[PDB]
Amino acid sequence: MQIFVKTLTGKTITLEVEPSDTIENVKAKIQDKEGIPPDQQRLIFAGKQLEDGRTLSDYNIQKESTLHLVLRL
Amino acid sequence: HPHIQLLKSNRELLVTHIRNTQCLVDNLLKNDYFSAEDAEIVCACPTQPDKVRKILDLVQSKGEEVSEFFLYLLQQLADAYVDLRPWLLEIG
Repeated sequence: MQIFVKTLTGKTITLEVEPSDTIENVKAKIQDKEGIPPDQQRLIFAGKQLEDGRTLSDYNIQKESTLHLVLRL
Repeated sequence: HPHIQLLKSNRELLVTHIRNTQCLVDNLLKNDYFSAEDAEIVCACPTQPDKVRKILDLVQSKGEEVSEFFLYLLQQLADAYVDLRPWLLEIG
């Protein structure tokens, strides 16, 4: 399935994931596409920040969902 | 306004059964019925049904001509590959 991620430089990238994919996996695909260290990424789904442990299924992130990416140093 | 009303009545049916908003936004973008901002506004919606709701809101606002096209878009997208359905689901 596909999820969307708004990197707040305005644009919105489109990813290809599975409900089983962990948050790290999503960060990995983001790193591939945008060149950002996973330990600098924080994924936001509807106001809540996702933990690096759980999966997309555990968050009820279904097809054509949109997450927000913020930086952390 | 038989088309705006047609989208106002069966609004729940559409939100329920539409499973790809991307190929809808794209086609609307390519026909100048949707601004680049309208696309980003729809993409901003957290869940998929929310995106379906947002698209329907924008369509029913821009007029009747835009609505009539949206009906035609859904028709020729569902009918396009429908007879491949038995074989496709047969595999994976």
